[PDB]
Amino acid sequence: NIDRPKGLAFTDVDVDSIKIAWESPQGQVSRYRVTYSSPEDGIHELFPAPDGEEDTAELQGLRPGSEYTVSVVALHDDMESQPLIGTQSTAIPA
Repeated sequence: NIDRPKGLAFTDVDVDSIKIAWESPQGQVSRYRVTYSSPEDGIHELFPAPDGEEDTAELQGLRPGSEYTVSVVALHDDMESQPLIGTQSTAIPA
């Protein structure tokens, strides 16, 4: 069974490139539904089926430089573990 994650972290965030890393749900997930929404462009669905060694994501190819509302959700055959939110500020072009 899954175990639900807790809090995610961020490595390198940029108006056009952000690296995030969430905590594994101590249950080895088979798929991860990472969605990110924004008050302008809209939202998108990411399907980077992880394996166990890659507990992070690479949002490379954005544009805006504001707070992006991302939601990391672990998966397992067909479950909906607590949706982990990740509100980060896309480092504008300073």
